[PDB]
Amino acid sequence: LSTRIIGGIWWFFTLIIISSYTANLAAFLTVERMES
Amino acid sequence: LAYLGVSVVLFVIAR
Repeated sequence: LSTRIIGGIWWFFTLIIISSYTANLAAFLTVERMES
Repeated sequence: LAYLGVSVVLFVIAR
């Protein structure tokens, strides 16, 4: 319906947000643990 | 395509 697409857009959008900063913080810690 | 597949199923299903 017309409300199902709006819910999917907003859930997808906040999913994109949390996936983005999860990957960003995780790879930040990855490049951080590189230590010599 | 996979997301709107359920949408057109519900369009053809509901009607």
